[PDB]
Amino acid sequence: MVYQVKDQEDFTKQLNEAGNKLVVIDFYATACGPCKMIAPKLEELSQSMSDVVFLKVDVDECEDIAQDNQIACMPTFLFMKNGQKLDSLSGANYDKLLELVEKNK
Amino acid sequence: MVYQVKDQEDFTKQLNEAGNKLVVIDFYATACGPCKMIAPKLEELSQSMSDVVFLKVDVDECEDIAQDNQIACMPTFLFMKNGQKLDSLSGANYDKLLELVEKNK
Repeated sequence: MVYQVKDQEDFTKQLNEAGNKLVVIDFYATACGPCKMIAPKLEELSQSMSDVVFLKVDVDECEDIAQDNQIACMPTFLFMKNGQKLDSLSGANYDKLLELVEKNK
Repeated sequence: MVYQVKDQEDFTKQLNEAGNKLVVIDFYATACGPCKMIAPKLEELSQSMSDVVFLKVDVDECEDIAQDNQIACMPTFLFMKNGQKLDSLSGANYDKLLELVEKNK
């Protein structure tokens, strides 16, 4: 499942739960075409990679976090581990998403 | 101004009319917050940099053009000159857009 981050303190909450695991955060928007296109594949990825934590952030609801992360288009995938930023992917490029999960898990 | 490309035939025509000028193409969508956010700044850029050709392509109307260019989120800026792809920018990052215009002008 892709758990939706409700706020900044729920955000930090989840990066701790994640412990040592790679964390993938989908920064998305409600009516966003590419976001809807990749969403089912991301759900599928979260169910097949149970040692990776998948989160999502509504940039309309969490402008705080989105601007903190200089999100410039949606979806943007942020890759994090132990609180550090490992990489980012701007856009719904499924194969690049797969490569980055493989590279960083 | 930022001229809206109507179809593939119009896209080729505008690229030809540009001669050897740099062409910057904004692939945008209607339901796209970041596209709206940068739209006025792109318009003002097209006025200041009158020796660069600025075009825009609505990816919902020109799906095959968007697919040909592997557009993965919006806005994406494609930089072209003499029929050659020079650069791509995924997202509404105004300072990056300025840097890439200067680099490729």
